Order: sequence, then C-alpha cells, then structure tokens
Amino acid sequence: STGSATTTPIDSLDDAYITPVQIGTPAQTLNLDFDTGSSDLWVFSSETTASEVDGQTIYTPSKSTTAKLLSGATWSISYGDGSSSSGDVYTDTVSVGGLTVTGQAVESAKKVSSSFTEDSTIDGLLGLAFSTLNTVSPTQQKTFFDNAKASLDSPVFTADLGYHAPGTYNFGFIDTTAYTGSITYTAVSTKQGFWEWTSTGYAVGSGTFKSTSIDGIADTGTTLLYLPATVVSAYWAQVSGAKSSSSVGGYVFPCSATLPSFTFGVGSARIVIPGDYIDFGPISTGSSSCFGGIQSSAGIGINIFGDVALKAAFVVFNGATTPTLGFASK
Repeated sequence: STGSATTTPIDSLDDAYITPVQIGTPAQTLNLDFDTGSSDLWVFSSETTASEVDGQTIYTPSKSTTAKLLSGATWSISYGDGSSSSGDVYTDTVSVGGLTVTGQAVESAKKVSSSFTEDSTIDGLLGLAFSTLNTVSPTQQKTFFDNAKASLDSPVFTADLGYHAPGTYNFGFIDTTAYTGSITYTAVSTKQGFWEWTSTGYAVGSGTFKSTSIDGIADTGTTLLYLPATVVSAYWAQVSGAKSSSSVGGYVFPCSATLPSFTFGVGSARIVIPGDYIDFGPISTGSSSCFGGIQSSAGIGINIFGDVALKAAFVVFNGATTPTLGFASK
C-alpha cells in the first residue's frame, strides 16, 4: 500500500504545516501537524477542556463506531518550545492520503497549553519520530508510520515541504518526479528516538564550504534551523545590521536586508537554502526589525534541521531495519 497527502502552511510565514487526516467511522477529518520530532498522535477532542478550545476541529470518539477506549492509558507530552498537552487514549481507524491503519492509538487531549489553544489551524499532532519516544503509559504505543510499515510497498515516508506553498507527505514510495538529480543517503542514529544524522558542513552565501560535522535532527515540527552558535554567528555576520537580541529571543536583522543563502552538507552533496527562506518577517506588526530563520541551538542541547532546512529538499525518511535519511534538491 501507499498514501499521499498534501501538506499546507498554516500562515504566510510557514510557521507550521497541516495535513488532513481521517479518523474514525464515519471519517472525522482533522488537520494535523506531522512532526518527525515526536511520536504521539494526539488530537483536540470532545474531552478537551472547553476553555482551551478556540476554533479547532475536534475528534468525538462517541461518534465513531470503530473507536475503543484504551482502558487505563494516559499520555502527557512537553515539546521543545515549552508547549504541552495530555489526556487519555482511544484506538481507532486512521487514514492519511488513502493509507489506512486500523487500531491506531489516537491520544485524546483533556488539556492543552496556550500555544495550542491560540493556533486555531492545528487540530493536533501526528508524530513520525521513533516509537520509543511515545508517551502513552503504562503501555507505550506505536506511531502511524510504525503501524503502517509492514503494509507499505517500501518502508519509507517522504517530506516535500513547500516555501510559501503546499507540499506533500508520501508513505510507501519515492516519487522520482518530485526531486532533481539524485538522493544522497546518510546514516541515522535512533539512540535518542529522533531522525538524528550528521551534516558534513556548511557555507554562507557564495562563501567557501566549511567541512565540519554537525549532529542534528530532521524535525518537520520545528519551524526554524537551529545550529551551533559558531555557525549561526558566521551566517549573520554577513547581514549588515544583524544582531542577537536577548529581548526578542534570537537573531534579528533589518527588514531592508537581502539575506544570503545557507548551504548544508549531506555527505558529498549540498542543499542550498535560499536567503528568502530565512526571513521570518517583522518581529511585531509594522516593525522594521525582522526575525531570522537560522538561530542558535546553544541551550537547546541539540541541533535541529527544522522546516527552514527541510523545505529546501526532498527528504526520505527510510524506516528499513537500519534507518537512514535521504536528501535531494528539488
């Protein structure tokens, strides 16, 4: 089997992407944030504290003939940005782009933090990291991909995120029309539960490539590119007036700037992030200070190849017995 679903930016900045997901019988379609940096499929629901729902579409398990309470199971998750959610668990039928999993754990939120409430466009998350990170207790649950894998034509999914445009998540096949040149594959460590890999270096604009190992994670659920302070300083030094602002929470730059590109290495291959992808717009409405899309990972504890990086590539998440990651230009 295979599946193919379009993923759409939630706003004009590509802050996140939503993908429609069918849950239950008859189908309830919710727009979920596919997150290769976590491993829980959770939804706003009929159980979510009413004051914490503001415009989201909810899953109502009592209206699904295939929903079953997973008795005694609870979940609770905290994300890198400080947001969180928690609740109980149902199993139900879940379909993405025509690919169906029966008995998928659907984590029903009883509580969500303010960042989730405030984002009316995101009805929940669909985790695509390794199932070892799943938070369900006392019986850990599998991701949608893990459950689907055996049925897939090939044990893979791909992320093809758009810049200010829709893109695609495919399951079970590689669309050879969706990228240019060849795919370069690179080793993955699953030791921390992430799609963790080592970039071979970087360049700023038309500058020379610096060969240096940068361990980080491929994370579709993180908006920006978070890299070591040395790398980030070298980038922003090429933008007149750019500076790190403790009050704003990162590097800012004059909105009048033309940003240089940023290149990262994948083995001997190179992925180029155009300068425009690194512009996250005014820090506050009408400001002439703009927020940068490359930020320091110092104090996160891990480097994160988030959407800014991934959307410059066609990315293969290879879940074969020894997982790997593939990157191609597009």
